[PDB]
Amino acid sequence: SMLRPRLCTMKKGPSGYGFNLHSDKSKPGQFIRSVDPDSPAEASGLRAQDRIVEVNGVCMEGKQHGDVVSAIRAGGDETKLLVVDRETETSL
Repeated sequence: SMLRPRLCTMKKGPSGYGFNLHSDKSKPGQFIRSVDPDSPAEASGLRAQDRIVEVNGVCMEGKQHGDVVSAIRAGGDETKLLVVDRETETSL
């Protein structure tokens, strides 16, 4: 598990970025379902099960699937995803 969030910077190719984003039925946030081989997303270091915490420097906390997709699309042909790979908050 990473010690700090990772910034994954990518430019679209002919097939887009090359990842699938999805909601989880049991926990909040938007997660990378898959990363295509030989894609911009793969080259950026993005991995399956990463959770998006920022898009282009904007906090995605509380944002639903469509709002995160919109934020990604709004950046045009490039995106910068700040991601984590584990839970970062717990109520006790």
